[PDB]
Formats: sequence, structure tokens, C-alpha cells
Amino acid sequence: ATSNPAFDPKNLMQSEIYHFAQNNPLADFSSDKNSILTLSDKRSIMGNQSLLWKWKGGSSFTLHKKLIVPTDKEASKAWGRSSTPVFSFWLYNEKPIDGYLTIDFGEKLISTSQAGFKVKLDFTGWRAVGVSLNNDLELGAKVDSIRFKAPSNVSQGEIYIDRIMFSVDDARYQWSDYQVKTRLSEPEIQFHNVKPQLPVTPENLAAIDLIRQRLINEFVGKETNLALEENISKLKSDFDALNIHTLANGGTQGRHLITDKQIIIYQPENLNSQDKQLFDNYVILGNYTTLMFNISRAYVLEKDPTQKAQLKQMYLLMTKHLLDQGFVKGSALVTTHHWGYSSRWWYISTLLMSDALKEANLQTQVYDSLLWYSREFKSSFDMKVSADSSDLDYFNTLSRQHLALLLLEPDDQKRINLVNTFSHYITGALTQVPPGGKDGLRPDGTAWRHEGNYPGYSFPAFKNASQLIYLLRDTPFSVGESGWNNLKKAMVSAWIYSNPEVGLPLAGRHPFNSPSLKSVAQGYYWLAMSAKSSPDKTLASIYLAISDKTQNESTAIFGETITPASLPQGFYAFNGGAFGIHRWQDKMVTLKAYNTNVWSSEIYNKDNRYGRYQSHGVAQIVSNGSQLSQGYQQEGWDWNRMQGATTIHLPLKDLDSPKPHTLMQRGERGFSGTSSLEGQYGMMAFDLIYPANLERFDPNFTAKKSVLAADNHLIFIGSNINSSDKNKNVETTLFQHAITPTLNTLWINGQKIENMPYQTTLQQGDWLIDSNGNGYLITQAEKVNVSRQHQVSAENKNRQPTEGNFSSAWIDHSTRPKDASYEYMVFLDATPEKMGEMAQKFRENNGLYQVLRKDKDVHIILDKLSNVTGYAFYQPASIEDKWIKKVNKPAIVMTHRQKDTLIVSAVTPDLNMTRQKAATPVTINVTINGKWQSSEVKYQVSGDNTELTFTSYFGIPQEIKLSPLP
Ligand SMILES: CC(=O)N[C@@H]1[C@@H](O[C@@H]2OC(C(=O)O)=C[C@H](O)[C@H]2O)[C@@H](O)[C@@H](CO)O[C@H]1O
Ligand SMILES: CC(=O)N[C@@H]1[C@@H](O[C@@H]2OC(C(=O)O)=C[C@H](O)[C@H]2O)[C@@H](O)[C@@H](CO)O[C@H]1O
Ligand SMILES: [Mg+2]
Repeated sequence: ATSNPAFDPKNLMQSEIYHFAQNNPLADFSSDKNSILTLSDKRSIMGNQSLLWKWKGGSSFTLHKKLIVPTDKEASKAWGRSSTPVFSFWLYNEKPIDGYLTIDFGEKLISTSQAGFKVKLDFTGWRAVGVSLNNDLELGAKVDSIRFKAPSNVSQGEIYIDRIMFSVDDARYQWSDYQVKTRLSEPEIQFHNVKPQLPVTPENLAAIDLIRQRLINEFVGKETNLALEENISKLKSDFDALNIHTLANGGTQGRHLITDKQIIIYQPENLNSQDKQLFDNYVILGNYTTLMFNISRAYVLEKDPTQKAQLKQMYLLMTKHLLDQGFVKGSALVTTHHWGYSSRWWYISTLLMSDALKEANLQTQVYDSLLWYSREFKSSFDMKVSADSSDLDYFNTLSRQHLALLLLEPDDQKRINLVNTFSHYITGALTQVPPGGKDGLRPDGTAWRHEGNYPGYSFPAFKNASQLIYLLRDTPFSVGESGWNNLKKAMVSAWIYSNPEVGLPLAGRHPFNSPSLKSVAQGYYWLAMSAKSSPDKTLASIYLAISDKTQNESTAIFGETITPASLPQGFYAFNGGAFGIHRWQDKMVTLKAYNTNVWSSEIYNKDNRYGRYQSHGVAQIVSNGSQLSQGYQQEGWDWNRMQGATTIHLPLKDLDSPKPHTLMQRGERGFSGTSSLEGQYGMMAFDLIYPANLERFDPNFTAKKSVLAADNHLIFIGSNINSSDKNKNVETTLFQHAITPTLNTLWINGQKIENMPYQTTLQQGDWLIDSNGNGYLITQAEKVNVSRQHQVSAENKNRQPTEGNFSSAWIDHSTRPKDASYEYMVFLDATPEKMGEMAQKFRENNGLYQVLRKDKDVHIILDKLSNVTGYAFYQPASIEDKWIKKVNKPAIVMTHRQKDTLIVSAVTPDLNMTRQKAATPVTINVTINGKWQSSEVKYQVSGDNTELTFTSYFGIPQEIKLSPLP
């Protein structure tokens, strides 16, 4: 509080705050006959004093202060987001009052004399009032009077007031409560309830009290986002610093409590220095509720009873302070948005302290409070199964807090009903295929957030939904098998595409900080141990493999001997992120494309700036372990040269995303992704097409990039490669990896190269091995550059410059101005001796493989080592082949002739959906040559050939073993 008016054009963003820690603190205040104004030093929000206002009814005191009340425009411009100016104060009732406080504003007001609003005084403890001065009254510019009037209808009474504040606030966040009406209401939770209801029995009550216990077990013997403190001497010291003293005739004095979001109303950074020093003595709810939960764990584990007793008292005094501060049902506190961040550990803390809260007679207030403030999550907490109920953030940060609030219901019949309903909710939520790009599991094992497959949001969702099914296992509240089967598809799928980090292609907006399966390991145990036929061996063997445990350790954990899982082998299609995984020995290759329904990349204001090529027909080879150890180093990484990728080599100023905030660039057609055969073999098909006019994106840049994966190798081909600039700087990257003392060695045609720098160029018949033991034989190219060199780059968050030394090799496509092509072959078990034999076999008429067609319509790769053929129909076509004659849709087809059966697989990686519409199954006619008979694939012999009817749903390949008709 300065003599400068509120919302001074001169300093619009500077809050004016009546807090009474200044001199002649009531100078700006006048009362009438029938009101007295004192300071009490006994309760306070800011400073250590508050306005004790004693009043006959009808009485009034005026606050003399000039207000240059802006428009919603002026204030929005001053700050930078939709804004309003807000009138806001705290008041305490020691005893409720049956009637309304009037706040009126005008010019040179007295007792007897524009617009104002009402506060219902029927409550005790602190409440917070918060109005937009443009939208919540019933305004001029020349206002100097704010007059508080006690109700006519009450005869006398007494109100403490503090922190009367004019300030610029976010216009989403002045909320209606049981005291004040605003334009804004966050409606209270209305629990769905499923039929038939479970009855209160001793059985059903024992399950509830067990679920509570299994929950307490999980938080008393490490959680992400929990600032765990086991040291009692620290909890004690922290609690002391709060200065909470019980007051004689009810409630507390202590340091004022505020959420991370509540502090906005103050506009802290613009606060006069008097006001910022007082704002600094506030406590952040998040730290407070973290200390409560840390205390509740300490109490549940403490053996010494004197100290166990001291812990209970601490927790109870902190609960009382919390409710006296006006964190109770019907108190909005102006707002509480992002309540999860400030309170997630309060929810859980009530589980550990259920009994103490019962004795202290606080269980009913504390449930009422958490239930009010939970109205924010109404669309999950209400527990009606919708299209949005499969949200992966809720499974991470909200699911256990939700169950904890349910378990705190006083009435036994209501508790069972809520937990019964919450089981049917969770089941639906992990069972349903959400429409479009809505969050949640999908039929192929993918798991969507931000409208796409997203390991970085699914991995923590997988851990906590696994733990949820385990808390309810073998009870009448146990989750449906459908939800258990589906979470398992997803988590087996994550074991397949991790090794143990997900690839760079699946790093989302966080390249080089891939999520690890290591942080989701407990989930493999929870899910194994919660199977209808427990334990599930598959999931158990994954748990042992991921958590680094021996067959010997398994019997204690799972109660029978299970061999830790050996790394998945073969090929798995995952067209929900237009990708596939090839696994051989300890290596995983992430093949990634994109399309209408799969963004190439997530790029935000400060994430993945150089991400443009994340999904450009990439094929990152990762051996089991740390990717950084294998030289996937961000420092000096050449963002143009993602392994496998056909790109234009831009400078970083131009590779940087054109949109300064958010771009998630979707493809130009439905068709790109992978398909599998016999679970051993894959083909990628990627049609590279750029937008017709997006800044920094060459509209004429194109490629058809196909890959056929079998056993220890992959055949890579390219056709119809074009740019606006005759393929100037158009490269296909074979590999890129850091040089270290451990990753020191490149091989070229039998020769070790350890030199730094080093450049050379290669052509057809040449070969290399990188420091990770991947060999590249070049089978059709004019010009393959090799480089060992100091590279300069920039990190994907704040584009700050980096550098390091890299080994790299790429095809230079600028030697073919129109329709540039390539072929190369990757060996994953490579050595100088075996690559020399592979090269000899290549020179013997290519006994490695034959390309039977390579154009804008079809690629066809026959792999002669595997005796498998892959067919990438970029367009429907009739072809000439031993096996496949005609496909009437863009598709990926595969053949393997084995002794006297022909196995055909088919799919469209096209998901056949939009961001809103739900996927429907595309029907693919594959005619094949000659007569066959034999799986949900249909076959009809028509003339001297055979029509196959593959049903492609969410790009899940189907196949059929045929045998030949005489
Ligand atoms: C605000 C922004 O940049 N993006 C929005 C998304 O929010 C991000 O992701 C999440 C999350 O919980 O999933 C939290 C953080 O607020 C932010 O990093 C998200 O709402 C998304 C939905 O597709 O779209 C953006 O508006
Ligand atoms: C995709 C994403 O941003 N997920 C969020 C978390 O980030 C991941 O986890 C961590 C970490 O080690 O804490 C670092 C990286 O940011 C990323 O792999 C994290 O912000 C979390 C906090 O609640 O929310 C996740 O969804
Ligand atoms: Mg004060």
C-alpha cells in the first residue's frame, strides 16, 4: 500500500495491498458511529496483524483509495494473456452470521450514498473473496471509495479482515463458492454408481480395508514427484518453522498457505518491495502437504511410541491449520487450479492417517474438503465412462488420489458403492478403444497422449494402472479381465520397443532423454501378480529381465521358478506410431515413418526444435543398454542425419521449426508404416511428401523409402527422390554415432580407421562397420560420404550451442538431379571377415537379394538369405510376380514359401481414422497366382487364381498359410 492509486497507468501490474505492516496503518480507513476498527495481532494472512471490525447491523467502514480501473483489454495487453482487474480480501468469522456483507465502490462515499457485490457470512475460519471489477459487480474510472457494509438483518457481530488487494489476475480463475457469486463456477462432483450394488458384508468390508492397507504398503516401503523425507529430526524442524499455535476459542495462527497457482493474483514479480518481503513468509501448499505425507509415513513406521505420538500430533495440528486457512468444502479460495500439484500427497496421507482422523473427528471435514477441491477433476472423478476416461495423465498423477478420496467416504454402504463403481470405471478406461486421437491404449499395443503413441506419457501410466489392478486383485473390486488383457498387450509391446530405453524415434519431444522400461519395472510384477491365473509367466519373466533378477530369485517373489525373459526376437508392427521393431540377438531397430494420423514429431517452444526428421524413414539400431554408451550423444549431434533417414541437410536456423511455439506436423497421406510376417520379418513402406506451402519445408521434397527386415540383416531401398533444387544436400544417413575411447573404430573394406578427422567417399561394392558392430554393404549408390569430424550442433531445449566428435556416413543424392535412388544392406552381427563374404556373395550376381520392382507405385524386395518377399504397394496396382498378382488398395504384403505352404501377410499401415473419427477396418483384396486352399483371412478360388480378403484394423497385419491345389 502506497499513496499511488490502484492500477496506476504508470505501474499497472503493481498490486496495492492493505496488510497493515506500514505506519498510520488506518489512515486510508474511516468508520461510521456504529463501527469500531482495531488491529488484532492474534490471526493474520500477511504481516502479523488483521482488521478487527466490530459493528451494529447496517453499519459501514470505508477504505479511501483511488482506483484507475482498467478494461479487460488494457490489463490483457499489460500482462500478455486474457486478463481482468480483481478485488480480493481474506476474512475470518469466529462465529457464523446469518446474512450478507455488501462491498460497494463509488466516489467520495459515506454511510448513506454505483456497483458492488455480496459475501454470505454463514461460515467460520478464513474465507477468500475474489471478484473481476469489470464482470462480477451489479464501473466508472473516477472511483476512490470501497465501502464494506454489515447486514441490516443481524443486530451486531464481529469480523477479522486482512490483505485487501487490487491486482491484475488471470480471467479464467475467479471461481464461485458458497460465499461469492462470479461469472465462473467449477461444478461439484456427482458420483455415477453402477448396478447391481455390492452389499455391506464382512467379506466386502474386509476387501475395502485391505485395499486401503495394500495402498499404505506402497507409500511406506521410491515414487517420482514425491520429495520423500524419512529423517524425523528434519520433519520436526520443518514443522516448527510453520509457527502453528492453537487459539483459545477455536482455529489457528500460523504461516499463510498458498498453492503454486494462487500466487498469480498477487502478480509477485511486480510487487512493491514491502509487499514481496511479506509474500516471502507464505508457505506453498505443495511443500506443506508433502510434509504432512512425509510425517504420516514416519508415524506408520515409527517403533518408539513417545515419537510415534509426536508425529500423530504434528499431522493433526497441520490438518487443523489447513482447514482453518479455508481449505474446506464451499471455499473456492478465488481458485485452486492444478490442485493435483499442491495436494496429490494429502489424498494419499489420509490413507495412512484414516484412524487418527476418525478419533480426532476430522475425517468428515477432510473428505468434504478433498471432495470439493476435486471438482476440478469432475470428468474423471464422477466415474462415468466417456471417450476421454482413458487419459494417461490421470493414470499417472490422479488415479491413486481418486481411490484414496473414495476410501475416506464415512458411510460403509457409500464407500463400497464408490469403490465398486471406480472398479467398473478403471475397467472401461483400460478396455475401450478411444475414438480418434483421444488418450489411451489401442489394439496394437500403442498408448496415446497428445493424439499419438507417446512412451514418455504411457510409461508412468503403465506403472500406476498396473499398481491399481494389484491393489484390487482377488477382491470383488478387482478390475475386469478385459482391462487386464489390454494393459498387458501394451506392456508386452513396450518390452518389445525398449532395449531398455525406447529409440530416438519414440523419444517424442525429448530426444536423447528416452524414457526407460527400468522406471516401469514394478508394473511387470503388479500385473503378473494380478492375473486371474496368477502369476502370469510372460509378465513375470519380463519383470525378472528388466529388474535384473535371476531365475534363483523368482520363487520367493512369484512363488514358483520362472526363467528371466530373453530379449524378444523377430519383427513387430506398430502402425499406431507408423513404426515396426526388428530384434536380433541383443539389438532392436526402430523403423519409423509418419502420415495423416501420426505426427512426425512434437516440437514445443522449448522442446525438440531440430526434430523435423524424427520419423523420416529412420531405422535407429540400439544394442541392449544405454544409447549414450552406443554414442547417441546430443552434444554436436547432426540433427539432419537421423540414422536411416532421407533428409535435406539444412542449417539449424532453417531446420528449426517454423512455428515458434507448437508444431506436430502430420503427413500428407494415410499410407506409411510397417507390416510383419510370422512375427520374424518386417517391411517398412514410407511415402515422404511435404506440405504444399509450409515455411522452411521444400514442397517438392519426396522419397519412396522401403526396408525389409529378416534375421541378422535389413535391405534398404529408395526411388523417386526429388527436391526443388535438383537433390542439392539431399542425403540418406547410414549411421551417426559419437567417437569415444570405447567407440573408436570404423571399418572400410577391411581397413581400421581411427583417424580424427577423416573423410572418404564410397560406391557400389564398398562396405563399412560402425563402432557398434553394424555393417553397411553399399549395393546401388554413386556417392556415399564417410566422415570422422568435430561437429557443432545446438540442444533441443534452448538451442544453445554444443559440439563433439562423430563418425557418420551418408548417400549424396545431388549426383542424380531427378529421381535419385539407393540400395544398401545392414548386417547386425557384422565383422570384417563376414562383410568380406557378404560382399563376395553380392558380386556373385547379388546372391543377397533382388529388387523385382522399384518405382512410385510398388517396391518389391526378394530377400534371398530368408527366402521372403516384401511388397510395398504405394498405390493399388496389378504386378508381375511368382505369387502376388493384384492389390486394390495401398498396402504392405509379404510372402514366404516354406517346403509346401505359401504364407502371405497383408495390412494397410493406414489407420483409416481422423483426430475425431474412430478407426474402421479396411478390406484389402490380394489376388495371388494359381490355386490354393488352407486365421480370419478369407480365400476364394476365381479362374486359375485365388482372391484373398484381408481385413486391416488399426494396421494390425493378418496372414494365412495356404497349400497348393492340384
Ligand atoms: C500448453 C502446451 O504447450 N501444450 C498443450 C499440452 O500440455 C502439455 O503437456 C502436458 C500434459 O499433461 O500432457 C502438460 C503441460 O501443461 C504441457 O507440457 C496438452 O494439453 C496438449 C493436448 O494434446 O496440447 C497442448 O495445448
Ligand atoms: C513426455 C513428458 O514430458 N512426460 C512427463 C515427465 O517427463 C519425463 O520424465 C522425466 C523425469 O526424469 O522426471 C524427464 C523427462 O522430462 C521425460 O522423459 C515429467 O515432466 C512428469 C512429471 O509429473 O510428467 C510426465 O508425463
Ligand atoms: Mg496483515
